[PDB]
Amino acid sequence: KETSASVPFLPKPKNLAGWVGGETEFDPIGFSNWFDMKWLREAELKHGRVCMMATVGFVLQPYIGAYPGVEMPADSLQAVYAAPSEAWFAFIFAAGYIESSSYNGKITQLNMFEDSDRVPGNLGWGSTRLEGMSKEESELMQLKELKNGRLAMLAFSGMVHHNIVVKGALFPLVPDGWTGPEPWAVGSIMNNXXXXXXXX
Amino acid sequence: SHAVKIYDTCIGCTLCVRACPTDVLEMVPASINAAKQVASSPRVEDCVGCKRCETACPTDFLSIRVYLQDNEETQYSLGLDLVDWS
Amino acid sequence: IFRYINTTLWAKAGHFNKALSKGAKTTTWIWNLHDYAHDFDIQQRSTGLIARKVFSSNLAHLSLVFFWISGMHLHGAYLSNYDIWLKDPKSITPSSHLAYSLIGQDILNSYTSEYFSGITITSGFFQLYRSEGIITQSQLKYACATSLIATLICLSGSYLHMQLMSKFTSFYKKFQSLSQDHLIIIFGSRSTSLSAHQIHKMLPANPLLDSGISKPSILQVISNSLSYTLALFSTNLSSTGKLLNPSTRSVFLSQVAAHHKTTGVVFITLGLIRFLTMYKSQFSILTSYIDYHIVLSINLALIASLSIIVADHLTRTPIYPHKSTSYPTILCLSIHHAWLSGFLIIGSGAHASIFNLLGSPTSEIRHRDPIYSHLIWVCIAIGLHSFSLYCHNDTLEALGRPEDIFHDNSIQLKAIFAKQSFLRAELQPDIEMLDKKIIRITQELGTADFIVHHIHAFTIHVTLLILSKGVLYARNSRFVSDKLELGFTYPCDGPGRGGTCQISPWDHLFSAVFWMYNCLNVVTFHYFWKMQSDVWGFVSIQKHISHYSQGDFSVNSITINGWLRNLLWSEASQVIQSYALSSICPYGFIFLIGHFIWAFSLMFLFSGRAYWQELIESILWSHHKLKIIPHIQPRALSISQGRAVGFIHYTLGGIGSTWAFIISRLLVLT
Amino acid sequence: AKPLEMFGGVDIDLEDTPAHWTIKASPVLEPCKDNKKFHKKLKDELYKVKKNQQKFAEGSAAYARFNKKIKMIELRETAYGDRLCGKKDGLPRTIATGEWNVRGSAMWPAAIFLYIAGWIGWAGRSYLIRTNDAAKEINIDVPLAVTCMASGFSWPVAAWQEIVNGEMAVPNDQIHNGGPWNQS
Amino acid sequence: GWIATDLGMRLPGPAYQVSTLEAHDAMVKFGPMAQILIWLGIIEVFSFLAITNMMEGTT
Ligand code: CLA
Ligand SMILES: CC(=O)O[C@H]1CC(C)(C)C(=C=C/C(C)=C/C=C/C(C)=C/C=C/C=C(C)/C=C/C=C(C)/C=C/[C@@]23O[C@]2(C)C[C@@H](O)CC3(C)C)[C@](C)(O)C1
Ligand SMILES: CC1=C(C/C=C(\C)CCC[C@H](C)CCC[C@H](C)CCCC(C)C)C(=O)c2ccccc2C1=O
Ligand code: SF4
Ligand code: SF4
Ligand code: SF4
Repeated sequence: KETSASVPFLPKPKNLAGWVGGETEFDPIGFSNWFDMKWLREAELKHGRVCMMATVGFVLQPYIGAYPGVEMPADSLQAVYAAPSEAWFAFIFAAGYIESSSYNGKITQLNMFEDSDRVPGNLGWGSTRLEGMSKEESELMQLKELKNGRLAMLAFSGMVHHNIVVKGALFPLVPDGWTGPEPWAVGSIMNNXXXXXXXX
Repeated sequence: SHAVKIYDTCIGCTLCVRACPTDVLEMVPASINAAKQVASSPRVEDCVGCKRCETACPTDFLSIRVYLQDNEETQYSLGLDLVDWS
Repeated sequence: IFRYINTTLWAKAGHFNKALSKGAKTTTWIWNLHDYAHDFDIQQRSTGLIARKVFSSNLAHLSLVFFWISGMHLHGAYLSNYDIWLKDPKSITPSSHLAYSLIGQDILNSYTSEYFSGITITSGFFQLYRSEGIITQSQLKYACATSLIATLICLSGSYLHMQLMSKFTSFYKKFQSLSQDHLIIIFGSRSTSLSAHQIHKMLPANPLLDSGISKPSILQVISNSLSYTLALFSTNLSSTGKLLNPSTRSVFLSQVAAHHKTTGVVFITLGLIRFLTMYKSQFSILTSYIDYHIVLSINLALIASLSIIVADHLTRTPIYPHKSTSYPTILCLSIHHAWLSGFLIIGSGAHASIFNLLGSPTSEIRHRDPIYSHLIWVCIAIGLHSFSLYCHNDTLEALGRPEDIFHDNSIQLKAIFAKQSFLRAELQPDIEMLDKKIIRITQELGTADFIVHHIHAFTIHVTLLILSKGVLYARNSRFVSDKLELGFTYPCDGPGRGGTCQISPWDHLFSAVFWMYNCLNVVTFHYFWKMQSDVWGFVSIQKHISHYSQGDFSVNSITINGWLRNLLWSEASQVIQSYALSSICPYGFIFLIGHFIWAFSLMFLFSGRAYWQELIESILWSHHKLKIIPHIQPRALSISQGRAVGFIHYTLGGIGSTWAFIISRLLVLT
Repeated sequence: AKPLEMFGGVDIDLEDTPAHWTIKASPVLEPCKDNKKFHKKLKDELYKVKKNQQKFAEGSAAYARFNKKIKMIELRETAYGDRLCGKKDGLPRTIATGEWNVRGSAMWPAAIFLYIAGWIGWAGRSYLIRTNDAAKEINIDVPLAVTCMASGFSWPVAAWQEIVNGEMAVPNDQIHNGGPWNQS
Repeated sequence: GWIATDLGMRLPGPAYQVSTLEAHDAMVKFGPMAQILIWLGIIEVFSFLAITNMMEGTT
C-alpha cells in the first residue's frame, strides 16, 4: 500500500496517473475518485488561465488602465461598477462565445467527455508552439502552465482579500495609518458573547 | 343483500375464500386457469360487505367484485346482533 | 460484545421491521418506516432486544431532557437579564431569549431592562433560579456544565446498555426491586437530599436577599458561612400557607425545606411498610399487568394526573419567590401543565388499548356493555344539562328575560360543596398583595363557577367514554367479532355491515384527542378569564380592587355570547392589534399561523385518500409524459396517516391560537 | 366633464398616445420621493424606532443596534425614492407589465427564478433518467446527483433541443392514459 | 509559548501588550485566534484523514 508523495501519511491517490502533478499526487479529499478527473483537469486549467489573466488585469487596472473615455477607480474591485456597461456586455458576450464554440456545445459535466474525449484542457489554441520538444519538454511546458495557474489562483485570491482588508488600492500595501487588519465587521455568536452584546 | 360476482380472471388463489368472515365464497372446479379452479359466491345472503375478499385478490383488477346495495340491506348483510329480523 | 455495533445498518433504512425489507417500492414505505421507528415490539429479533431498546431509548431521552436543561441554564447565564431581575424582579420582565437582527426580526426584542432587549420568557426559570439560590453567573455556568455532563453520561449509558444487557438480562422484570429502590432512594432519600440543599443554601441565601441585602456582602455572606442565621429564622409561627412571605409573596422556604424533609421521611417509611402491608387484592393486577404497554399506560396516567395537580397547585399555592405577581409566568405554568396532563392521559388510554390487544385483559372487560353504557348515559345527561344551562341563559337573555336565566341575580345554582369547601387554604378573611399586584385572593365561587365546573365534568366524562370504549372494545365487539386479528391500528374492516370506519382503538384515540383538546380548551379559558376577572389585577390604597377584566366573569360567563364577546373578542384586542408592537409582533403572527394550520388540518380531516390517490395519478400522467418517472411510486397518505396528520395539525393550530391569545394579552397587561 | 365624479372617484387617462403605455405615466401612481404618504409612513417608522431607542441606556449595545436599525430605515427610505407608489397609500408598487427598465419591475426576478427553477427541474429529471431504479432514489448516488446538479446550468438549450428532437415528451400510447370509461 | 510570553517575549505590536492570562481573550477579540483556529482546522482535517485511512488499513 503506497502513499502519496505530497502527503506521505495518506494513501496514494489512484486515478491520478501522469498528467502534471504525477510526482506529487495531491488529492486528500479524493475528488478524483469521486468525479471524472478529466473534468477536474479541465476546470483546474480554466481556473488557472482565467486567474493568470485576472492577476494581470487586476494589477494593471490602477496604473495602465483608463481606456479612452472610461472612468478610473483606484480599488480594482470597484472597476466592475466603474466601467461602461457596453464594454462589459461585449466582453461577457465574447467569453460566452468562446466557451460555447470551443466545446462544440457539449458544455456540460455529463456531456463534456462523452463522445469527443479529446484531451483534458486542450483547445487547439496555440498548439503550433508546442510538440516541438519531442513529448518530453512538452510535458514540462504543461507542468509550467499548471504551476503558474495554481500560483495565479492563490495570488488573485490574495489580491482580492488584500483590497478588501485595506479598502483602497492594491500596491500601496500596508498603507499609512493602517495599523493592522481588523476590518471584518460582521457579528457572530462568539463575537456576540465575547463583546457582551447579548446578556446583562 | 349485496352482490358478489366472480369474473373469469380468477386464478384459483383461494385467498378470497379464506379471507371471507361469513363463508360466502367457495372453490369450484373449472378449466380456465392452471389451477383448474375458480371462486364462487353461492351464499352472498351472508355477505356483510367487508370486502376482505377484494383486499386478498391478487389479479390486476379484482376477479371478485362486491357491489354494495344499501337500499337492500338484510339482517345478515348488516350483522345485526341485538335485534332479530326473523 | 461491542464489535456488533456497526454502521452497516445506517444506510439500510427500514432494517428494524421485516415488513419494510422489500424496499421502498412506494411512498407509503417512507411513512411506514417513520411509523414503526419506535415500535420495538413489532421489530425484528427476540424479546431481549425489546428490553434493551426500551431501556436505552429511555436513557437517550433522559440525556435529551438534560441537554434541554443545560440549554436553559446557558441561556440564563449568558443570554439573559437575570442580574437586573435579581436586583428588581417587580420592575423587570424575565428574558433569557434574544432574536437576531435579521429581516427586521429586531422588532421582536422589547424593552425588559435599561440595558437589555429581548423576548419576555414565561417559563418561570428566573423564579426557579432565585428559589435555588442562584445569584452569580458562575453558579449558572456550573449548573449548565453539570447538565451537559449529565447529558454526556446518559448518552453514553444509552449507548452502553444496548450491549451490556443481553438475552439473560432480567433486572427490568424485577418489579419488587424497581418499586423498592425507586420509592426509598429517590422519593425518600433524594427528597431529604433536596431538603438538605435548601436548608444549607436557600435559607442561608433567600432570607439574605429578602433582608434587603441583595448585596449580601457579595460572597462574604452569600457564599454560605452564615451559620449564625438559624434554620427556622423567619417561620413566624403560624401555619404553612396561612401566612405568606410579605417580601417575595410566597411560602417561606424554610417551610418548603421542612416539607421536603418530612416527605422524604414519609416515603422512606412507606418503603419500609411495603415489607408488610395490604395486598392479595391488587394481586390479579400484580400478575396481569407485567408488560411494557400496561406499565407505560399506568405511568402515563399517573404522571398526567400529577401534571394537572401541579397546574392547579402552582398558581394559588405560591411557592416560588416573586412568581405570583408575574402573571404571565403563573398563566403559563398552569396552562402548559394542563395541556400535558390532557395529552399524557390520552396516551395512557392508547397504551391501555395496546396492552389489551397484545396482552390479555382483566375481568372488567366482560361487563363492558353496562360500563360503557352508563358512561354514555352520564355523558348525555351532563351534556344536556351543563351546556344547556348556557343555552337557556343565552336564549332568555336574547329574549329580554334576564330574571329567568341562571345567574347570581336570578335563578342561582349555588356551588354548595365548594362554598362549604373552605377547608382548603382556610386563610384569614382578607387578601394578600405585594406591589400594586394581587398575590392571591380567594375565588368567590358562584353560579358561573358551578356551570363551568359541570362543563369540565361533562367534557372529562366524554373523553373518558371515548378512551374506555376504545380500550374495552379492542379485542372484539358485537359489530366485528375478530378485531383482535385486525391489530391495534387499522383504518376499518370495510364498508360492510353498514360501514366499519374507525372501529380500531387507534381511531378511538384519534377521536379522544379531539375531545381532550376541547375539554381543556374550556379549562384554559375558565382559568384565563376567572383569574383576570376575580383574582389578578391592580389595587387601590383604600383597599379597593381593580382587576384586569373588571369582574366580567360573574356577569358575562353565564351565556355563550358572554364568552364570545368578553373573552374571545374583547380580550383578543391585545393579540389582534399586535403588529409593529415590539414585544407582541410574533404573538400576532403566530395567532394568524395557528388559524391557518387549524384550518389546514380540515383538508386531511374531512377528505378520504381515494380522491387524493386519483389526483396523484392524474399528475403522475404528466410526469410520465416528460419521462420523469419516480420509481418510489407516489401514493396518497394511508387512511390512518391522513387521520393522524389531521389531528396533529388541528391540535397544533388550536393550541398555537390559544397560546398567542393568552400570552400576548398577559404580556401587554403586565 | 370631470371623469372623477362621473365614475365614482376613479379617473381615466382620456388620451391615446403610446407614451402613456408605460406604468410611470399612470395617474394612480407617483414617484415615492415626492409622495406625502411615503414621507409620513417612513417618518413614523423612524419616530417609533427612535422612541424605542431612547428607552434604553445610552452606552448599551441595544442603543448601537437601534442606531444600526435607524440607518437601515433611512437607507430604505432613500433607496425606494425612485420606486413608484400610489398617490394615496405611499407604499411602493411592483411593476408587472414587462417594462424591464423600471424600479421594482418583476421581469428581472421572473427571469432569474425561471432560470434557476428550470435548472432544478432539469437536474432532477436528468438524475431520474440516469437512475432508472427505486434503490437509487432512497440511497442517492451522490456523485451522479451532484454531476447532474452541475450539468443543469445548460437547461434552456438542452431542454429545447430535446423538445424539438423528440426526447422530452412521450406519445400518449406509451403511458397509462387513465381509468377506463367504456367497454361493454 | 507560556514561558516565552511570561518572560516578556512579544510580537512587535501594541495590541499584544497583555498578560499571558488575558492573551487568549484579548487575541480572540483581536482576530488572530480565529485565524489560528482556521489553520489548525485544515491541519486537523488532514490529521483526521490520516486517522481514518490508518484505522481502516488503507495506509
Ligand atoms: C412516555 C411516552 C410515550 C412512549 C414511550 C410512547 C411509545 C410508543 N407509542 Mg405512544 N403516545 C404517547 C406517549 C408515548 N408513546 C402519547 C402521549 C400519545 C397520545 C397522543 C400516544 C399515542 C400513540 C398512538 C396513537 C400510537 C402510539 C404508538 C407508540 C409506539 C410506537 C411509536 C412510534 O414508532 O412512533 C414514531 C414516532 C413518531 C411518528 C413521532 C412523530 C412526531 C409526532 C407524531 C408529531 C409531533 C408534532 C410536534 C409535537 C410539533 C412540531 C412543532 C411544529 C412547530 C413544527 C411506542 C410503543 C403507536 C403504536 O403502534 O404503538 C404500538 C401508535 O399507533 N402512541
Ligand atoms: C496565437 C496563439 O496561439 O496564442 C498563443 C500565445 C502564446 C504566448 C504562445 C501562449 C501563451 C502563453 C500565455 C498567454 C501565458 C500567459 C501567462 C500569464 C499571464 C501568467 C501570469 C501569471 C501570474 C501570476 C503567477 C501572478 C502572481 C501574483 C502574485 C504572486 C501576487 C503576489 C502579491 O504579493 C504581492 C506581490 C503583492 C501583495 O499585494 C499581495 C499579492 C498581490 C498577492 C499560448 C497559450 O500558447 C497561445
Ligand atoms: C391533501 C391530502 C393528501 C395528499 C397529501 C400528501 C401526499 C402529503 C405529502 C406531500 C409532501 C410529501 C409533504 C412534505 C411537506 C410539504 C411539501 C411542505 C411542508 C412545509 C412547508 C411549509 C415548507 C393525502 O394523501 C390524504 C390521505 C388521506 C386523507 C386525507 C389526505 C389529504 O387531505
Ligand atoms: S382471491 Fe381472486 S384470484 Fe384468488 S381465487 Fe379468489 S377470486 Fe380468484
Ligand atoms: S365482502 Fe366480506 S363477507 Fe362478502 S364475500 Fe367478500 S370477504 Fe366475504
Ligand atoms: S370509507 Fe374508508 S374507513 Fe370507511 S369503510 Fe370505506 S375504506 Fe374503511
